[PDB]
Amino acid sequence: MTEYKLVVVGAGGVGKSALTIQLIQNHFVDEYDPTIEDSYRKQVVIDGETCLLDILDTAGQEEYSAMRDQYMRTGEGFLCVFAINNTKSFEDIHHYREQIKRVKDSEDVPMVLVGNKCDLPSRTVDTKQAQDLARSYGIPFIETSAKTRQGVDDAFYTLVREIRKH
Amino acid sequence: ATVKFTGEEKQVDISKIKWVIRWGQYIWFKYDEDAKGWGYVSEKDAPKELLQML
Ligand SMILES: Nc1nc2c(ncn2[C@@H]2O[C@H](COP(=O)(O)OP(=O)(O)NP(=O)(O)O)[C@@H](O)[C@H]2O)c(=O)[nH]1
Ligand SMILES: [Ca+2]
Ligand SMILES: [Ca+2]
Ligand SMILES: [Ca+2]
Ligand SMILES: [Cl-]
Ligand SMILES: [Cl-]
Ligand SMILES: [Cl-]
Ligand SMILES: [Co+2]
Ligand SMILES: [Co+2]
Ligand SMILES: [Co+2]
Ligand SMILES: [Mg+2]
Repeated sequence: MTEYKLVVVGAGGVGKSALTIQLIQNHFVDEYDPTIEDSYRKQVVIDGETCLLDILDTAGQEEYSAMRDQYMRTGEGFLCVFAINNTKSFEDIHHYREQIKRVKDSEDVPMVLVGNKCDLPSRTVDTKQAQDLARSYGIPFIETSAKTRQGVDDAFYTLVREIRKH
Repeated sequence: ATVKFTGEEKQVDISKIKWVIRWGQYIWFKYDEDAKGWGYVSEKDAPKELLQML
């Protein structure tokens, strides 16, 4: 209720780190590419309540599966990111979700579906596909751009809201 | 220093730790020589020397 542990997950290159840095530094840091996962803290006001986002930006290729799992058990909320020009990233979502559910041994874990890079002149994942998928999960879907900052605060703030209502 | 962590109780010399971060009230680390691996310990259980490497 004061501190929220958020985990950001998704396939390589979807913009997990870009999105996280947009939230933290309020601008688009080009060429930012930590190879190992890293954590970020931010004080924000959400619906009146001041709170601490403790954000884990996961590695594209986590070396230790058990370490991945422990991160998931410890996290309270998950930002599941795909990219709107990468169908593979979007197909991955199904597995991030049930992996997270399996690992936390729970039928209902706070999540938000994020489709990043909506500044791009092309789409391979239709908005209808993502909306239908989110509805079947009973979670919010937010289309974002770490480049233009479109939807970025909204994606993290909505995740906090999903946590508040457990 | 020595870092003690846990499903068994293990220990590693802090001289072998190559990477460490703080997240969600735990301290997360990796270690290696040439044994190689990862571990994690609560923020209130971690040695001063480990906290210093953050
Ligand atoms: N056009 C556009 N490019 C973006 C956007 N977000 C990230 N990118 C670009 O896509 C690439 C991948 O970004 P990155 O933040 O490294 O993604 P990642 O998911 O963190 N990668 P990794 O999983 O390997 O850590 C970079 O070249 C980055 O500049 C976005 O909203 N729009
Ligand atoms: Ca580039
Ligand atoms: Ca739910
Ligand atoms: Ca092991
Ligand atoms: Cl590039
Ligand atoms: Cl899977
Ligand atoms: Cl945009
Ligand atoms: Co909390
Ligand atoms: Co700046
Ligand atoms: Co699967
Ligand atoms: Mg990254």
